[PDB]
Amino acid sequence: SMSVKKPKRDDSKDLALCSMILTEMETHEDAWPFLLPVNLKLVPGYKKVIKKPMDFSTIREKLSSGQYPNLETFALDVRLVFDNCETFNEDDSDIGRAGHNMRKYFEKKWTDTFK
Repeated sequence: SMSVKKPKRDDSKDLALCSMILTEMETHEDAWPFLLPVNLKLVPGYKKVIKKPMDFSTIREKLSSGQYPNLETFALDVRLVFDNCETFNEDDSDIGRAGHNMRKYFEKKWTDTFK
C-alpha cells in the first residue's frame, strides 16, 4: 500500500532473458507453425474464429520496441500463440502436436529462468 513495499525484485535482466528464451523458441525444429502470422486471406475461418492472432515474429517486434511493460505480459503473448493453436488445430495433427510440444518447452524455460 502507500509507503509500504515488498523488497525490490531485480528486473533489470528480464528483457535480455525473455529475448534469449524467444531465440530458443524461434530455433526449435517444431517452431515452423508459429514463426509468422497466419495468412488471414488464405486460411478460411481464421480471421473470424481467432480473435487475437499472435506469432513469434510479432512477439519479437513487440519485445524489440518496448511494447512489453513487464515479463508477465510477454508470457501472456507466448501462451496466446499456443492457445490459438489448440483452438484451431486437432490434437492429432502435426501442427496440434507442435503446439503442445512448444508450450512444454516454453513453460520449462520460463520456470527455470524466473521461478
